[PDB]
Amino acid sequence: KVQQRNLGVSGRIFTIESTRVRGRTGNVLKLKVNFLPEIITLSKEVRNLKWLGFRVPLAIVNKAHQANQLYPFAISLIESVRTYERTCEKVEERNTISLLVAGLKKEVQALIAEGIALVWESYKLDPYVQRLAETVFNFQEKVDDLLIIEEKIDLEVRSLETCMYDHKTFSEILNRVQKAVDDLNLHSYSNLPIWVNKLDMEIERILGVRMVVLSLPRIQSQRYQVGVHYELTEEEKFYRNALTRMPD
Amino acid sequence: VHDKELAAEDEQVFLMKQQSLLAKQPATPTEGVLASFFNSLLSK
Amino acid sequence: EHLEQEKHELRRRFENREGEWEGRVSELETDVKQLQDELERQQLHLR
Amino acid sequence: EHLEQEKHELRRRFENREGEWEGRVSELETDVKQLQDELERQQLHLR
Amino acid sequence: DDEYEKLQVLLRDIVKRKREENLKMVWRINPAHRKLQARLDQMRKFRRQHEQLRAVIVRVLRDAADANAIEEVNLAYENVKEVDGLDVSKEGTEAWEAAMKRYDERIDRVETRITARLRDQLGTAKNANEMFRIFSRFNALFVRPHIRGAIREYQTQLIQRVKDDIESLHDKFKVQYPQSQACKMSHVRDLPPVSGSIIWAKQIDRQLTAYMKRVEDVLGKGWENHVEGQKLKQDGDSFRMKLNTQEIFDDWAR
Repeated sequence: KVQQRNLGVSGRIFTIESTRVRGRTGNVLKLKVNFLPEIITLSKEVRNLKWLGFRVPLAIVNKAHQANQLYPFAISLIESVRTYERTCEKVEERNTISLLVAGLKKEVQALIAEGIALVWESYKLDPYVQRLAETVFNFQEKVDDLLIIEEKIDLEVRSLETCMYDHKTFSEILNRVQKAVDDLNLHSYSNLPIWVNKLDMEIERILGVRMVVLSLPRIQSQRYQVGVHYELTEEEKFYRNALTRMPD
Repeated sequence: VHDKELAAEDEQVFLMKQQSLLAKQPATPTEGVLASFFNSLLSK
Repeated sequence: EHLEQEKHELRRRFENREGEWEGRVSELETDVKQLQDELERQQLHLR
Repeated sequence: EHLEQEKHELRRRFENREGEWEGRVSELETDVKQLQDELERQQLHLR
Repeated sequence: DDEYEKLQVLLRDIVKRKREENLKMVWRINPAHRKLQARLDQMRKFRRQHEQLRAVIVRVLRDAADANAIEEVNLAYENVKEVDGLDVSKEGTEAWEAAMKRYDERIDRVETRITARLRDQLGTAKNANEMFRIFSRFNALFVRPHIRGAIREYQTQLIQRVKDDIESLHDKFKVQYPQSQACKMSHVRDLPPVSGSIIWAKQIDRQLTAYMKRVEDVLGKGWENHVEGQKLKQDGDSFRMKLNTQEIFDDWAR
């Protein structure tokens, strides 16, 4: 069976494959590594059978050695690609955070494209994979953070509808979500002004459903850009416009 | 001026795009201002 | 860049040849082991 | 020049180890051939 | 080694050619100087470690206990020095091994004394600044592995204090520069507002670098990969990127 298969490793490291998934009419394209698990099983069988007196043919042992040469890069590529796929799935789970991972996903896709042109025989594989792995890990970590704090923001939003009508509670809740937005800014998430002004409209709508409100300071977009000489009016500093957002 | 909304492409369209570029990829084997002063002196 | 590629090719060729020779020496050693074992059994059978 | 002399060093090491393995395989081949012919001699002598 | 390899290539070529004249293929070589090579390697490895330890002690332990430890280390070197290191004979090898064992146990005793002093650190120190300065002064001494492993519970305390301080820096930087008293007092002291903002950003950058150096001192070298120093390094990098001032100068010049 092994001689019939005649497995080997060559060519480009990445491949694009079709996979039919129930519920979607279109065939899902996926990025697989050019290293099939059957080669790993072949190497495992070759190295396990040797000590039982089972004389394996020399060509199969040579091919197992060739596969084992590149196995350290292949396993890292496999796990990096799987982590990228799970990161994409996590992003797809929540559609309210897609714009906040534009740069990270773009650079990861750029690295993936750079690696598609790469081949096993090239000498760029050794650093690149490590770089790719690091990038993917950072992406995952970012997305992980981008999930948790965002959920907290949502929780705080849903806590403001039922928030007690007293200035101290409103002030500390808006301070908490402002600190959350500042933390978003610190970790360099793209399109923060878009997401935060959307949150500003949403919380202004909530306050419209709800002087105490008008004295509440607004949620600043980027509280860290200091020294750039720009001014914000009282309307942009507080929810003075909440009087204009009544539903009744 | 509010920044343009940058966004990465979809994974499906991105992979289709990468396949298209792989197909299209053939199988490979494996000063004047300084001069202006100089021009004037030569004429004089 | 071209010389880096060539150095990588020569390095991997050296490792491939080392692995092939290691396998050849291993199988030759096992051939000697089984041959001498059979010789010992047959020498005992002579007596 | 560092890459070039690294390549030449790799070539020299490759040739030297190839010669070592060639010698080892040749002596092993001679040993198994001698043991095979002596084993056949003792087998036909036994009967 | 290189010349012997080059000769061995030629000899293998001759044996392959003149196979009839050379009947066997025995190639074992046991040069007499390899024992001296191993002895010299061992002596070099011992001496570099001892010089590292002695220089560190002379710097950071510059109390009669300090002088006691110093003469203990010097006596260890002297006692190793009495054994003839060049003698590669079996009596010489045994003497060398005994000297190494004696030196190792004496150095371990000195290490225990140093750890006792690093407990006297808390036996004397009261506030966090004093023990910060103590780690700063004793910084090289934690390069040793046993010394580094001795101090484990205080590193977390000082790392949390540095996290509190960099949090305070973050909170200060959240307040915009015109909204801060820095702008008012800079105008009062004749400093122009753009240069005042530049100075404010530069001072925040300087304090960030100082706290990063404090973290390096507390955790020792390789702090970027530490379990607690990874987040600190990431926050420092992002905050330093945000502190870039070139945009202000470009805008003012324009």
